[PDB]
Amino acid sequence: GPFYLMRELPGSTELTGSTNLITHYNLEQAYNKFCVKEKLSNFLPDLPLRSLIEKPPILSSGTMLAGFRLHTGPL
Amino acid sequence: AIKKITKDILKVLNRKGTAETDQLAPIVPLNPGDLTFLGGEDGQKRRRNRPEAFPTAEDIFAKFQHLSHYDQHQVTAQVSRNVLEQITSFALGMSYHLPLVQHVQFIFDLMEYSLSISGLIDFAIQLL
Amino acid sequence: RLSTLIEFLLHRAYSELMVLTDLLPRKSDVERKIEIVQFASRTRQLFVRLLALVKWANNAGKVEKCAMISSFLDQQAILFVDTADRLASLARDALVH
Amino acid sequence: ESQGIERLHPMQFDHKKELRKLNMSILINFLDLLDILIRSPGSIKREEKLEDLKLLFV
Amino acid sequence: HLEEHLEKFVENIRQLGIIVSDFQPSSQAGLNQKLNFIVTGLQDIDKCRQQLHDITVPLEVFEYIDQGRNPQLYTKECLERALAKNEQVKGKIDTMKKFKSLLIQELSKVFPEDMAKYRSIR
Amino acid sequence: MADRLTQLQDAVNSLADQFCNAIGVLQQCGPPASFA
Repeated sequence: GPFYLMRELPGSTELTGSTNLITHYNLEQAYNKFCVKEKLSNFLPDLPLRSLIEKPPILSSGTMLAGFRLHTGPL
Repeated sequence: AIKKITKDILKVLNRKGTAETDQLAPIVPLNPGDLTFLGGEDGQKRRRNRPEAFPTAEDIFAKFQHLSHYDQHQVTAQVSRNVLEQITSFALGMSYHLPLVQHVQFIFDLMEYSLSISGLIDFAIQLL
Repeated sequence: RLSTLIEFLLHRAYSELMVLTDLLPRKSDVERKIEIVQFASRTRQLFVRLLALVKWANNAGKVEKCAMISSFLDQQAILFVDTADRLASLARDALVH
Repeated sequence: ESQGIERLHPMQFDHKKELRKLNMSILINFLDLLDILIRSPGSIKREEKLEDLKLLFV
Repeated sequence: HLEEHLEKFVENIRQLGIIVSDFQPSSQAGLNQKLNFIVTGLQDIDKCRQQLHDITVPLEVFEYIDQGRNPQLYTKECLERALAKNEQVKGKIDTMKKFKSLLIQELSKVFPEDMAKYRSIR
Repeated sequence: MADRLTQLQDAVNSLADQFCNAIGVLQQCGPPASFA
């Protein structure tokens, strides 16, 4: 009569991919303000080094002499 | 206060009287907004969600003399492309409610604050 | 991690300032001002990069949320691939025997 | 088939109909499994469904 | 917070001291060194405050700001990839939906009896 | 072997094979961006 070893179907309200969780946690409005750097440096020309040296160093991370240096360095 | 007088020429003039845009004039840029004061500005922009016609301009001029002189070139720049955006939308079509003649001579009192003629010649050239 | 990076940058800037103060009298004063303005440019670069990092520090939560969203969608994606593999393996290997 | 394999068919043995019912049940379970992959493919109940059709194929 | 304000004051004091040392400092140039030392102390206090905060940052944003990338645009690609993968899995799910729709109607048209039986069963 | 029971086996095998191939082709290529 009844079907053999039939199992329980899962819940109706569960986590899926087709749902939009960005709208669920309210981050899509931030995306709306967002929708820069090279865009800002590209909008301007279109419409019309020490940084590389200091990158690894920041990636890893007397008064009388100063007065004499200040007095003599003006030349 | 310069941003307030920028909002005296942005929310009451560009959006033609929409209430919800003027109360969220700084709040629509939520991420480019002062988050500890957007709620404080929400208190004052809700009282001015409808536009209010401010007729006096010497109150700006009296408060400008106690202010840094960079801001008079700001407010002439803050009205230059602002009404250029108005007259282009007036040309394109949806701006059926222009900033009227009382607001027009309201601007006419403003550029004589320091006689910034050269920054206002080419603006008056492209207007005309 | 931003605290450790800020502390390490402060320690490095202090060590470099002490080394410059020790080597200021050794170097000629005309070149010493060049070294001092170069080191001041370095300290301004460190300060503005720490400023950019702490300007990012308020936006860490959105990055973490997007990473979690990506991990969830990848998890589901892997399962779909796995099911197909399970189907291919059961249809091509178990059946033949 | 009695030892080692769970039995869902009775002793009546409608051999052609056991052939078609097993073909029948597999196709609707494959559509059910596709719906399971549509709704929650990351569930725990997948391997129960996988071994059920494997039971059907034996 | 106050760490950002301390870092901004540190950068301002460093720029002012650099401009003063670049020019001929007539007054006490040790005030610039004192300002730099106060900037370092404020940076150390900000480091202690952040250690109390216990905030973590990954290193990829460091080479992004080495290029000069604003955090807002990094959040732009984060939200973009999240929404793009959401659209991809949604499209896959919808194609799966129409595929099983053709499955249901095909099983109905060729095999009406067992399809109706399963419709009764669900 | 080589009776009509055998060709039924490989027909349902290829039907399952051409399902994942059609799914595999539909997921490996398509319209890249249109807001083929």
